[PDB]
Formats: sequence, structure tokens, C-alpha cells
Amino acid sequence: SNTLFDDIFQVSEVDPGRYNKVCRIEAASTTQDQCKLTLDINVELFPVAAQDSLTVTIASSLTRSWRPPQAGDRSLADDYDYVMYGTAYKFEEVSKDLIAVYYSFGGLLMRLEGNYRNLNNLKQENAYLLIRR
Amino acid sequence: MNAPDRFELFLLGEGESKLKIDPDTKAPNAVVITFEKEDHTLGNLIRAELLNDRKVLFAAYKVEHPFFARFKLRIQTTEGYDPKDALKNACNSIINKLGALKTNFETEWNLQTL
Amino acid sequence: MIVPVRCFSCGKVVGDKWESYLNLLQEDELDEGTALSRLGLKRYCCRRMILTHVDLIEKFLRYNP
Amino acid sequence: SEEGPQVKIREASKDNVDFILSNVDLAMANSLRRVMIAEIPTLAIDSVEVETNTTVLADEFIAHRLGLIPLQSMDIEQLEYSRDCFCEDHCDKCSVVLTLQAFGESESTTNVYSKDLVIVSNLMGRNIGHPIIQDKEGNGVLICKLRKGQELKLTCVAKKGIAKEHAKWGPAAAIEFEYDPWNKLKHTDYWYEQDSAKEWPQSKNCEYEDPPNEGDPFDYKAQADTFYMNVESVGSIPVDQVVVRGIDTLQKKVASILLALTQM
Amino acid sequence: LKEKAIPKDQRATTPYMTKYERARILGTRALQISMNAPVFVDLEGETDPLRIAMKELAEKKIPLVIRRYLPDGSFEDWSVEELIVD
Amino acid sequence: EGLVEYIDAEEEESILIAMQPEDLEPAELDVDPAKRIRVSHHATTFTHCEIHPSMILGVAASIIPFPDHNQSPRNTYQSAMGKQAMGVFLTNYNVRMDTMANILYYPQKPLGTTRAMEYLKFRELPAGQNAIVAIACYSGY
Amino acid sequence: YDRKVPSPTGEYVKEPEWVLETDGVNLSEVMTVPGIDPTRIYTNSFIDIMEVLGIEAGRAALYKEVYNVIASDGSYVNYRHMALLVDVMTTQGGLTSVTRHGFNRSNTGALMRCSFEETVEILFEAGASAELDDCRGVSENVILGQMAPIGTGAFDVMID
Amino acid sequence: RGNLMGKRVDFSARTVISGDPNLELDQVGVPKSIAKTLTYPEVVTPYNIDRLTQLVRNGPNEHPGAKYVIRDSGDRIDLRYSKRAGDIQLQYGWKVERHIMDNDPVLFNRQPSLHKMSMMAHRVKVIPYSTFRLNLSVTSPYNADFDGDEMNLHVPQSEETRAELSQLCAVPLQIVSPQSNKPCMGIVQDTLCGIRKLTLRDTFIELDQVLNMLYWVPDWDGVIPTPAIIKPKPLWSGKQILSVAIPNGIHLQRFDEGTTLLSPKDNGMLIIDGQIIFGVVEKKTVGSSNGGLIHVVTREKGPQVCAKLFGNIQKVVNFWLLHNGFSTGIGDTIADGPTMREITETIAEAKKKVLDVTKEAQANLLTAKHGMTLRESFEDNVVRFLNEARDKAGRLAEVNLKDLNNVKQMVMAGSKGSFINIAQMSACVGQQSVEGKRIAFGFVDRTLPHFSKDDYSPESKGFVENSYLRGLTPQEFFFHAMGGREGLIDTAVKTAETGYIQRRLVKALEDIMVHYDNTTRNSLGNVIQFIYGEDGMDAAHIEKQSLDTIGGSDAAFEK
Amino acid sequence: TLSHLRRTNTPIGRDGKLAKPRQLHNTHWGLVCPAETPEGQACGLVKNL
Amino acid sequence: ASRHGQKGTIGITYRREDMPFTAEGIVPDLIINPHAIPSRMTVAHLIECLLSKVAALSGNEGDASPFTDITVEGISKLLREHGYQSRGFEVMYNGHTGKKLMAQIFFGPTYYQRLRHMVDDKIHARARGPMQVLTRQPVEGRSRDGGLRFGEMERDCMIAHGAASFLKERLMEASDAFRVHICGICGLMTVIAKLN
Amino acid sequence: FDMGGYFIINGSEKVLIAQERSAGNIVQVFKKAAPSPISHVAEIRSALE
Amino acid sequence: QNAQRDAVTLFCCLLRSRLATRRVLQEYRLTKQAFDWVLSNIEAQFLRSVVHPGEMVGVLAAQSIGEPATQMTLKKVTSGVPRLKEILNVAKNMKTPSLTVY
RNA sequence: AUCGAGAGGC
Ligand SMILES: [Mg+2]
Ligand SMILES: [Zn+2]
Ligand SMILES: [Zn+2]
Ligand SMILES: [Zn+2]
Repeated sequence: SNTLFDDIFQVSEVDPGRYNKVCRIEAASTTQDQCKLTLDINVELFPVAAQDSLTVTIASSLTRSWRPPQAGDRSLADDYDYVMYGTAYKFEEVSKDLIAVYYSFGGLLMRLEGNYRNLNNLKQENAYLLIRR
Repeated sequence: MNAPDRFELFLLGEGESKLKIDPDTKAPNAVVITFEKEDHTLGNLIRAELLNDRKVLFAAYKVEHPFFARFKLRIQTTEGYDPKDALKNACNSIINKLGALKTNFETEWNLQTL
Repeated sequence: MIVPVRCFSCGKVVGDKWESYLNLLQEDELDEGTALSRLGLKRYCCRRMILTHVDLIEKFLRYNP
Repeated sequence: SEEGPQVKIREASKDNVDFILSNVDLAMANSLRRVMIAEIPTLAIDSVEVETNTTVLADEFIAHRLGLIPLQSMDIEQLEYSRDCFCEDHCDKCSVVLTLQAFGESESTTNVYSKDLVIVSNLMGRNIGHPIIQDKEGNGVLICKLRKGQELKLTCVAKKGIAKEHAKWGPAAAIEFEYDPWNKLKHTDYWYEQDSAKEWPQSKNCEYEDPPNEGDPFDYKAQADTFYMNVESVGSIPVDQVVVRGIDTLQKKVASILLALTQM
Repeated sequence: LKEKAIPKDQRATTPYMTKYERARILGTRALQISMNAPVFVDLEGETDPLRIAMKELAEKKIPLVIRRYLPDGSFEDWSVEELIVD
Repeated sequence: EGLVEYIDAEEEESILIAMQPEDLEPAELDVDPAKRIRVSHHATTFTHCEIHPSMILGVAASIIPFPDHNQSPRNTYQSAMGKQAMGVFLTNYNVRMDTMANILYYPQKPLGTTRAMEYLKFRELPAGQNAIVAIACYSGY
Repeated sequence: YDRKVPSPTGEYVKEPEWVLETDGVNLSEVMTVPGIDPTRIYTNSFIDIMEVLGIEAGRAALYKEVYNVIASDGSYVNYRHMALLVDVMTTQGGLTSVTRHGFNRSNTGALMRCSFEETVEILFEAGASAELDDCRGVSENVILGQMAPIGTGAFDVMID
Repeated sequence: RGNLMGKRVDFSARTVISGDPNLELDQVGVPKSIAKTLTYPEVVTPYNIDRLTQLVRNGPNEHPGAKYVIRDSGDRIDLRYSKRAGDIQLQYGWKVERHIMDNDPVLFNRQPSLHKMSMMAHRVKVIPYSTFRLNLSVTSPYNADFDGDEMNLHVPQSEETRAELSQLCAVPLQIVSPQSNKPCMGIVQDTLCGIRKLTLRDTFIELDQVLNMLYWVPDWDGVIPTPAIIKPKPLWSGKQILSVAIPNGIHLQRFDEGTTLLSPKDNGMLIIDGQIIFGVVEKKTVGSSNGGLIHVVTREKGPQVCAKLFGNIQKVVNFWLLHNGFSTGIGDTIADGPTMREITETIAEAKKKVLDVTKEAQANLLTAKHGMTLRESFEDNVVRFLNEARDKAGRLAEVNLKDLNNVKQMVMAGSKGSFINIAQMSACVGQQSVEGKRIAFGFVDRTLPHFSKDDYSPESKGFVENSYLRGLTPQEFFFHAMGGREGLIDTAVKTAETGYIQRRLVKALEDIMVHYDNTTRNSLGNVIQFIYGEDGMDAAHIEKQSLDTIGGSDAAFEK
Repeated sequence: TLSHLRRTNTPIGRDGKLAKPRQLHNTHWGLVCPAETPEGQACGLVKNL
Repeated sequence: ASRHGQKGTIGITYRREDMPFTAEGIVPDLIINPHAIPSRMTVAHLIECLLSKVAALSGNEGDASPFTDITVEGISKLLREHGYQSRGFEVMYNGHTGKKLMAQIFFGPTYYQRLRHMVDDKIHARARGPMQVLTRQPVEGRSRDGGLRFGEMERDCMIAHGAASFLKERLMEASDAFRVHICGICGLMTVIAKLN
Repeated sequence: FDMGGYFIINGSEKVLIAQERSAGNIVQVFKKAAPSPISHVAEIRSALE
Repeated sequence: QNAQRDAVTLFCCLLRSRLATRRVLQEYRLTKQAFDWVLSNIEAQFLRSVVHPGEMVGVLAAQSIGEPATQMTLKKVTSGVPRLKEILNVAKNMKTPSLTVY
């Protein structure tokens, strides 16, 4: 019920597309020039400038009907700035020991590639994304 | 020729209780109230006020046919919270806000000239 | 065939204004825009009730019996 | 003042009031204007007994005209619904009887204004059933026109009702209503050709709110809690009483809900 | 002709109940039930004769038999019991 | 006085009609982009000029506002429906005892008028009302 | 025409070819000309095809032409229906038209035939030839007000 | 043909139709008058005697009532004029001609009945007003419209008859038609435009609207889906909320042009177990399309599930739309200055090309290409040039349309509207034509008496460079009218010719029934086919699947 | 009433596929209304001046 | 209808409360679907809407005559001079909730017509009413309380469905059913039968 | 506003509809079909005025 | 049985193409129970897809052809409704007789 | 009942 992936990426290419409150942002890992990702981000809520550096995290928890935070008693698993919930629909075997995963957060897509997350991101409906400023 | 008498929009008839209450199925601590001879004027306000009570899990209303003056309000609360109490608290909060509105308006109107 | 009581759209009474309108056109020699403005008819929903009106009753009166 | 909603009147007149509603949720304001339109009761002709009609209009035409005539209803609360009262058809505690009889005497055309209505029934001392007259010349609404030789003799019976049953019982007309002149809420998406700013006219209510900073991001958690309204009354009930009676009618509806809950 | 039957083993018509014969059978039973005829199922709170016939079908307590005719005049009798419904 | 003439189909075979008297003005650019594109006539040997082109229409079609902005079948459809609109068909309706009559309570003259309406007496015996129309999706009814 | 054909590698590739389009039909003669392919030549006069290449070729070209009149309007009807139509036009000796002079002349009862056109003449011809109507056709029973041998009345129902 | 093959019948009704977004698919809105007018003979049994006594006592003048009672003797008992209409003693075996009530099976029809899908069984919903009401998504099989169309209703009179309606002629059964092997019903204009707007990636919904939509779906599990966005504000996506209408267990995969699995423009469609993954929902997904969502849910889940699906999609989308709003206006027909200028410069270049080819034809410098005359060559070239100009200006316009342009939105959803409509309304209406050619020389060597003789100019023979926005000049008006007349005549004539053709087809193949041995025969038993469709399958539940064996290199095939 | 008083019938046919008589002809300019005519059957045969 | 072939019936009646409204408080008398606009290309309807708006605001006439130099752009210049959006759009608020419509709405005066066709004059229904004399079939017409025709074009569809018994009922139990006596030798109804 | 132009027969108002015909005493030339034995025709419809 | 094999030939082609061993084990990853489930579902759906006896497929064909012909709307050949009328009524004198020579 | 005309929806 804990983290399944952790890394820090530098913003490379943010494009609005034909949308007005959503951008498609492609970024790559920092200090590591082999793992990269693309993701749909609501810029109205959480803006994204160019060449930023945003901490990216994936969790598996923290079925049951959703309920809003009743009070501050609810201990969030998120000291971050932007959190979403989605489902993995494809695990792309790019090359020999080079894997990629495809997520959908209600239509906001994500593509992640590398091979230092293999043992974690299973074919689970359960998936949480977190971004720290 | 086929139109219903217009008073049927607000005028109950033949043992039509104003409120009918049914427990929801496959829904713990949830209930559906069929308001009779009422419209969006009441339902929208009751729901929007129920949305402020932090111990309400679910609250929504719907008018299944504009032909008829009636609507359905479904409420789900926390365990140990009879939703009728949530309905009552919401309604009473409504009435208190409305009384305060009336008093403040009368204040400003008597203060106003012309 | 005669001045409607109130505007269909909003409901502001206009039936009390016809005879004023005509006189505001003839007495004061105003144009229909300023004449409608002078009568507190600001919404065009009201304005078209009077501006597009045809007092056909004045013809119907001409039939004698 | 009293903790909760806040009112601040911008302008006030015999016929209309332009004010501001602060610290209110939207649904309340909306149900308030809905009630102000439909749920507040007044008095207007709901039956017509016609005796003679030599006019160029049919009877039902005239009856529909009469129903629309604004009648005084300041003390309407002291009058009961005919459906509620116990008389056979109508009484003095449930209904008001007007009478209208006019004849085409003069060679010139003879008008029939609302002032020509005569109140037959006993008022029992309440401001009720007086045809409203705001005309400068004192005449009412032009009901019909008569040639020399025509007459009209009828009896109107005015009862109590709300605009839901029929729009004749509408105490107000054209309630102006706006919130967020700057669309800071992002509640509507402006259609435009070149520049939404220069292509849409600024609201008059833009003065009463400060414009946003183009660099400031979207205030997502802010909600709508300030409203600009202008209530206009035909005259059957003064504006202040239109809004207050609508407030009390809304409260009375919620009260009926409470009582039915208790009976359950 | 005189006794133009078909032996029950050498039958090549569909073992499945066609929607047409199903609707005809349900209609016939709902007709029998519209009038006071006995019912061969524990009606678990059912009143409409159509639903009663449909449940008599699901439990295959309908003692009817289809007679499928072939263009030569030969025919095959099929009990509702052996007929498959899908 | 010889200022106007009667031309039938056969005789107009031998004539060259102008469209607008402006077609007779001489010519010797900076134009309004919003107006329609009218080609230069390139003809000079005129004998007649149309009185006004709008006169090519019938009684019914002259009721249609802006029929130059419509698919012509719509103009035909309307010209067939305008004969089905209610209104004051005569001022003496209360005297005539007709098998069927339909009269509009409060007829309105349209806010958009064809110049040909004046000679059709439409503003004096209208058949519709200036309804406040909203083009919108609202409950799907 | 940009027709497609298998590459020697196997995958289909577009190989265009010059084709000739005429303004008239004499199939029996044009067929026997050198330098053409006497196996792929085609006519829209499917009746000349029935004349030259036999009846089944006629069925095939008939279906092809109906298919083309449908697909010109972007529409699509499943194969079976056009197939049934074509077969009915072809199941007899040759090309039978859907007209009073085509299908309506068969031995298909007498009340069914009179129900289309030329009613009293069909009835007179039957009363003369002493025709015996089978009463197994649809329209026969429709006229007789009986349950016709249709999907529901395509059989009997009896007791166990 | 008028008293035996077709005749007037009892237990019939007919009136105007309108649409109800809050009616079920198989439901039909029956006015209360008609329900009080039509009867069904119900036999008295222990199961109904209480309800039937209550109906008789309720009386014929108010619904649910009854009109006649039939004793064992066989004497009719009129409940309007009878002493004993109050103290009725129903004995088993009697017949109460009860009123038409809710969930009764009725046959519903719209002429011309070109279809089995034109006469369909419906479930009765008695409604107050005077119009027949039906679900929008049942218009296409009837080809109905709410512009004054009228529809007919027939009422069965025996239990087997009701059975034949409910089990064969029911609406959900006829969703997939054997004609065209696809669904004949789909999501239509309002719901279509709304389901597009809703499922945009830019479309997020707040909590209150989400809960109202959730409750709006009738067969809802009652479990709030986890929101898409959580941290700054708990938000859902139009996709996420709409997915609650789709039953779990549904997979739908479709790829459009440039449909990466990242789908940067939300193309295609990927729906996994009653929840959609990516793709803007539009006509291709939810129309009456082959291999669409309706095809799937009808095949996998079944007819009734798909009918409820119609209902739920409509209710959610109609709610969202009603609180979202949509309009058209003329601002959606204006292209900006530079676009209009490029359009008119394109019209000018086309006029110059026509002038050049005309002068070339005048100098007798044409090449006589085989099979056609000089004049035929000339006309083909000029018609081609003008059509190219109209299409190029129309594309010039559609390029300049923004995404907020509601005409473009209705086109994108597929609700209504086509490219040519845009082109003609804002760019250029085009060349008018009669009998396949340009405007002919009705007068001697001219089209109008405002033209010099022998003028083959573009506009002189019916070219309209002005748009419906700009306005047609009087000659343009007259030529356009001349063409529209041909159009109306072609419609009015094709209608009658098609009616004849259809009647003859039907009367020819009427007796063709698949017998129990699969041999397709006729009344005489003469075989028409040995296997129906040559494969003996029903035309429904047949789908366009690919044959991976054909095509591809033998290398990839082997691999 | 006006449109009825300016109506013309063309009796050359009631039922038939006649395209030439029905179509709007160049000579009708200024004399017959281009658009005002019945729909469906007898379209273009019945004209208004 | 309007004056541009835009015909249609009333589907629902809404009181002013449930109606959408502008900040000025103005309410539609009529609401028509945007989907009837683009398929017919009746631009004149919308130009009429715009012109009527500017005329009602100006108290002048609308020169909707054809073949004029009146442009949409000049109309819009006028309308904006009167303080409204030049293309005729208006921010409108939902009537049920009161939250702004995300779409601004085309909204204004437009001439509409009440056509001679009305439902209570079309409505008909019949169950075992009067019969004709010769055929013994239901009489023709609503004004005689007759039955609708079950034409062969519909019998075709009933056959394609396969509903045999419904078809026989429509053909016998709902019209001109009759019973005759025939001789087992001469197959003609020439039998004289005293049933009593 | 009445415009006249109608008759009053037995109470009911009647209108005479303009009847369209081709003019007589004018010479028209008409080609004949391909299977026609004759090629062209000149026709004039002689009518006594 | 020959007619049976003939009727099912093409669908069996599709079957073998799709249930090819290397495909079943590499493109899909079917297990044993999952494979037998595919088999049962295929056979069931097949048997359900067989046309039902009693079907009046003739009227169905006629209607399925006539309806979309009612929407048959308006570069050298007679097409649409005139062509269809030429086809059904056997038209010896067709308006656009052509010959396509390869 | 016959005949005629006009209109509605495709
Ligand atoms: Mg229609
Ligand atoms: Zn107004
Ligand atoms: Zn009383
Ligand atoms: Zn005998």
C-alpha cells in the first residue's frame, strides 16, 4: 500500500493543443538521460512553465465509494501539489529490458519509459499520480 | 383537451402525502424522498444546503418528468446519522438564513429613501 | 386587435400606454424610439408589444350595428 | 447586522429596486427569484359573468383581458383561497366582486379604462381589489372601445392565486439577475471572433467589483457569493413586499416540509 | 398421405426452438392461462399470463409439441421438452 | 407620356433590360467587403430598366424577408405555408358567416418588412407575432 | 484503372492498367477480338451477357449492377437480399422481370397473381382454365382471412 | 387491393407525434384520451378479479377504467348507460374490455411503411397531453420528425397477439436490422452534440453536478467513482462520469487517422469494461454505425440492456447539456477579413481561368480530345473549374472556423451539417444546374434579357460567387430558383417511382420463406436457394471482420 | 386570398413524369413567381403571377 | 413556423421560472433547436432575428427587403451601438439552477406564424365503432369516427416480422369478419340454413 | 381591404383560375424520334379568333 | 454434409486464421480453460446466428432494397432510380449501354 | 354513397 515509483523530471516540451485548460507535457528524467515520460496536465489548476523541475511519484493507495475529506482528520498521503487517479491500459515492451507503461486519468493520458520501475507497476486499476512543485 | 388542471402543480390530491420515504437498495445509510407538488425551487435549495453539512456523503435531486410537479431527493450520510436529521438541519439553516435576509432587507429598505 | 394588457415575455403592463404613445408621436412629434423610451419601456420584449401593434379595433368600430 | 446574508440597496423606487445580495449561495438566490415569479399570491379576476356585449370583441377576449388587470393585493393575506373557504361558490372572505357597465353614448368613440370598474362586494376594511393605476391621466388599462350604440354589462369575480396556475397572478415582471461580471468563476466560455474583451460589452456591475490581474492564476476554489438583482413590480404589490413575501413564501414551503416530516 | 410420419431418430430439423415457435407457444399458453386452466409452476408472485408461460418454459413444464412440416408434406414432431431454447 | 412600356415574353426577346438605373451611370477600388459581388454589366445598348427586381416575386414570396439569403426550396416551402398562417383575413369577419374562420387575438406587424408589403397591406392585416426566439439546447424537448 | 494485384513477394500492390469504355454493346463480336482479355471483359447490358455467357453469368452481372446502383448512393444492403432478388429473377429459365409481364405470369396460384395487377383478367383466365388455387400462398390466406403459413403459422401445435 | 389485401380496422388510433427525452426506447407516450378510448378484452381470473372489479367500478369516463363487460351468455354490458354499473358481480370466465394501461404492448407505425422497422411494438406510457411521444433514438427506423408528422397505433386483442408483438415486433429486438447488418437506431442530434462536448479532455465537472448526474442514471450501483483530479480540487472528467452509463464487460477499440496509443488529439476510442480510456465520443462511436457501441452492447449484453443504455446515455448527456447550453447564431457563419479576401481572390482566379479557356476556344485552338465535341470539352472544363473554385473557397472557409464555432461543432459531432453547407453559407453557394447542364439559353442566345446574346460568362449561365451570408443578386436568385425547382420535381417524382418499385418488389418476393430444411422456397415449393444467403445465417448478428490470411507478404505470413 | 386570385393551372397533365413543363423556364422572369408553387404532385404546373 | 420553411410543433410548455433568462430578465417566448439551422441553410431566419432586435431597440422598421445594400456588418454595428453583442449573442442563465450557460445564446425577436394544423383537430381513436354498409368494414374518416387503414404496405411489414395471428386479427377480428355455410359438394355459399 | 375579382354563387365565393394553354396560329417545328419514319414536322394550330 | 461444409467453409477459414497455434500462444496468451471457453462461446454464437425457419426473407429482401432506394438522391452513366427501373423492368433499350474492355 | 378541388408528412 506504498509508493511504486519515484523520480524527478525536467520539463522539456509543453503544448496546449486545441484545448484551453489542459496541456500535453513531455519531460525526461533528471541526472538520468534514459527514462522519459509524457502526460496530460490541467494547467488551470496546476500551471506548468517550460524547463521546470517537478517531482513525480506513483502510488498504489492512500471498490469503496468515494467520500470527500470530512475534516482535517483525514491524513492525506500527499504533501504534493497535484494528484490524480487513473488506470494502466498498456505495458509497452519497447526493447530488450526497456519497458513503457500507459495510464489514463479520466482521459488525461500518460506514457512512461525506462526499466527501473519493472518490479512495481502491475496491471492494476489502482494507480495514483502525485506531483510536487 | 388533454391538459391537466393547472392546480395539480401544487395541490395534492387523493391521499398524496407530501413526503414519501424509501430506503435505498444496495446503499448503506441512504434514502430516497419523493417530494410531491414541488419543483426545482425547493429541491435545488435543499440539495445545495445539504452539500455544506460535512457529514453528508451523497445528496442529489432529479425531476423524472417536467409533465409532473414532483421530484426525487436521494441522501446518504455517515453511519449513525439518520438522514432525516440532515434534511431537518439543512431546512432549518435555510429558514434561519431566510429570516436574516428578510430582516437585513427591511433594515436597508427603511433606511432607503424614495 | 387591441392593445394587449402586458408584454407576453416579461409581463410589464402596457395596456395603459397606447393612447400616450400615439400622442407622444403626434403631440410632441417624437420618433418611436424616444417615444418608447419615455414610457419606461426599456426591454425590447416590451417595446415590440407597442411598436408592432395594429389597432384593428378602430376598423371594427366602423361597422355600424 | 444579522449574521448571514447581506443586502445593500443600490436604488429604490415605487416600481423597482436594484440591490446586491452578499454572502449567499447561488441556489438560494435562484429559488428566491423563482418564488418571486411564481409562488407569491395575489388577487385577479378568475370568473366573469357577462350580461350584454354589443362590442366588436368576443366575450372571452374581454374576459382574458380582465384577468390580466392588476388589482390591489397589499392585504391579500387576510383574504382566503376560495378552494379553502367554506362558502357555496364565493363569499366576502374569499372573493371580491367588481362590476363593469358602460354605454356608447357620445358620437365620438368611447374608451373603457380599468378605472371604470366598480367594487360591489364588502371589503371589510382591507387594501384589496382596487384596480392599480399608474397612468398619469388617471385612466387604467384600455379594456375595450365602443361605438355610439354599443354597451357592455358584466360582473367580474376576483379570487386569490399564484402565477403557477396562471400568469395573471404574477406580482412582478422582469427580474434582472447577474453574478460575477468578470467571469472570474469561469462559468461561461465567451464566443468571439477576435477579442472576447472588445467584442462583449462590459456589464454595468463591473464597477462594483475589482478586475483581476492577468498574471494571477485561476482562483479555482472561489465560489459565487455576490449577486446583482433588480426586482420590478407591476404594482399589485409594492416592490419591498414582493421580495419580502417571496422570502416568507420560500420559508413557508420549507416549513411545510418540516411539518410533513414531523407527521411522518 | 396415409401416415407420413418420420422416425424420431432420423430427424434433421433444428434441435433449437425458433423464435417464431417460441412466441407461438408462449402465446398459446398465455391464452390457456387467460382462461382458468391449471398452472404447472409455483408462481413466485407472478400474475401476468405471459410471465407465467415464460416461467413454465424455463422449467419446461409446457406439455405441447411442435409439428414442423417439410415441403414434401413430411413432418417431424418435437416435444417442447427436447427443444433447446437460446 | 411614353416613360414606361408593357413588354411581354415575346417582345423582350428583342430588348436589353438594365437592372438598376445605376447601370446607366458612367465609370471612370476601395469597396465595402461586406456587400455582395455585383459584376460590371459590360453592356451599353440598353432599351429598358427593371422597375425593381424584387417585383419578380409573387404575393406570398414578397412576404419572405431576405429571400436572397435562403436555399430557394425554403422560399417555396414558406410561400406554401404563409397561406396557412392565422390572422385577420378581413375586417368584416364578425359579419361574414363563413364555414370556418380563424382570427389571431393580438396580431403584430413584423419587425422585418419587405418594401412590397406596403402594397400587400400586410402591416394592416398581419398573420404572425414577433415572438422572442432563443436558439438553444434546453432539456432536449 | 488503378487495380490491385499480388506482388511476386506476395503482398498486394496497385498496378494500373489501361481499359476501354465504349458507347454501345455487341458482346458476341467484341469478345472475339485479338489483344483483349476475353475473360475479364464486362457489360452493363446484363441481358447480352445472359445471351452470350449463359444464365449464371447473367445472375452475376445482374447482382453486380444492382450492387453498383446501391453503392453509388454510399448505401449498403447485405448480400443475401439482392441475392434473393437476383435469384428470383433467374431461378426460372432466364431473365424474369418484376412487372405484370414478368413474375405475374407464373403458375403461382390465382389469388396471389390477381392481387398485383390485371386482377379481373387473371380471374377470368383462371375460371376458364379451371385453375385450382393451392391456398398455400400468403395472399390466398390473407384474402381468406386465415392464419397464413408464416413464421408463426409455419407449423401446427398439438398435445403430448 | 382496398378491402381484402388492406382495410380499415377497429382498435386503431392516430395523432401528431413529439419527442420525450424522459421516455424509454420501447416506451410510447399515449394521450389519456386514446387510452380511455381503446380497450383490451381481459378474462377474469383469481389473479385479476380484484384489479378488474376496481377498474369496472372506476368506470369508463376516468382511467384506468373499463367500458364493456361480457357475460357467459354473451350479452354485452355497457358501463356508460346501465343501472348496475356500480354493483357488478364479476364471474370467472367473463370478459372486461379494460382500458389501455401502462406497459401494454401496442403496434406503432408511421407511413410510408417501407420497413419491418416501421411497424414496431412499444410499451404503453399513458401521458397527460394530446401528442404521441417517443424516444428520439426511435426516429430513424420510422423516418419521423416533429414538424407535424402523425403516427398510428394498433392494439392486440388476444394473448397470443400480445405475445407476437412483445416477443417478435418489440423495439429492442429490431435494433440491429437484417437490412445492412447493423443497428438502425443510434444516439441523435442533441444527445450527440452533447456527448461530444462532454467527452472533451478540456471538460471537467465539479462535485454537485457529478452527484446529480450519478443519480440521473437509473440502474446505478450507488458508488461514487474516484475522481480523476484530486489535489487542488476533486474533479471528474466527462469521460469518467459518462462511463457509468456503459455496462461493465464492454471492450471497444477503434483507431482513426494518426491514432497513437497516446492519441494526442483524443482520436479513436478505447473502452475497457464499462469505462472509457481515451477518445472523444462522437457519431462513429455511438451512432447507428456498424461495429459501434450499440452493435456491441446488443450482441454481448442483449436488447434490453442496450435499450436501458439508450435511456441512460440520453439522461446524463441531456442533463449535462441543459446545464451547459448550446446555440448557433450567425456569428458562426462569418469568416474573418483575410479569409473572405482570399475567397474572393480565388473566385477571381477561377473567373480568369474560365475567360482564358473561353478565348482559347474562340481562336479555334482547342485540341479535339477523342470521343467528345469542342463544346463538350469547353463545358466540362468550365464546370470543373467552377466546382474546384467553390470547393477551394469552402475549404478556405472551414480552415478559418474556430473550435468554438457551433456549426463546426455540430459537424464534428455528426449531429447535422456538412462541409457543403458551410461552403454555401459563408464562402460561395456554387454553380446551378438543370438536367445536368448549366443554365440553358431560354431566350434567344441568352439566359436573361439583361444579357448580351452569346454570353457564355460564368454568371451569365448560373454561377453564384456570392454566399448566402453575402446575398444573391437577382439573376443569381433566379438561376438558383430555377435549379431548386428541378430539385423539388426530382424529389416529388422519385417518391412515386420508388413507391411503385418497392410495391412490385414486395409483391414479387412476398411468398419467399426459409423452410425447416433451410431451402429458400415459395408457395409452390420451387426452390429459390438451397442455403439462405448461401450460408444459411440470419442477416443480423453478422459483422465485418477481417481475414488476416489474405494480404501481407508471404514473409510476414510465415513469420 | 390574394395568392388564390392570382393562380394559374396548366392542365396538360395530372399524373406523369413530365420534367419539362414543370421546370422554371427563363421566360417566366418577371411574369410568374419563381418560388411560389405547390409541393409534391402538380409542382410547377400550378403557378402564381 | 417562421417565414423560412422552419416549421415544427410544440413539444413542451415551460413557465417563466424554468425558462432560461438573460441578466436583463428577458425570457424566450420560443426555443428552437440549433440542429434545424445548418442542414437547411436558412440564413435569412437569423438575419431576420438580428434585424428585428435592432429595430425593436431603435423603434424603426426592418428593411428586410431583398436586393438591398443592407449587410450583416452594418446591422451588427448598429446593435453594438445599442450596447449588445454585435452578432446577437447574449449571456443566459439556467432557469432551474441559475448558473450561467457556458455557451452564449442567439436570442431575439423573430416573426412566427400559427399554422392551421392543431392536435385536437387531428386526434382520432376508435374501438368497434360504425361500419360501412356494403363491405361491412369500418367507415372512412375521423368525422365519422372510422378506423385507420391497415394498408397492404403495412401487411407487408407485419409479414416480415412474422406475426401471423396479429395479421389475421387485424384482418378478421378487427374488420368485416363473417361466417358462411357452404355445401360439401358445390363449394359455394348457396346453403339455406335455418339456425333456429 | 377586399380586392374583388370573385363571384358569389349560392352564397359561396368562387374564383376562376387562369387556364394555361399554348397559343394558336403560331408555327412550331418539331424533330421526330429516331424510330420515326418521318424526320421533322411543322405544325400550326389554326384557330378561328 | 457437402452442402454443410460448403456453407461453413469461409467462416472456418476465418476460424483457422484466428485460432492458429502460434497466434493462440503468442499473440493471445490463452490458458486451457480460457481456450475451451472461447470454443464454447464460438459454437453457441454460431448456432444462435443461424437463420430461423419460418423467416419470410422475401419481403425482407424487397423492403431492404426499396427503403434505401427511397433516399436515392441525384459522370456519364445512367445511375440511381432510373438505372434501377431499367434493371427491374428488363430494359432492352437501356439509356447508357457500355462495354468495359480489358 | 358518387365525383371534384385544396391541404399535411416523407
Ligand atoms: Mg417532416
Ligand atoms: Zn416585456
Ligand atoms: Zn368564501
Ligand atoms: Zn351443392
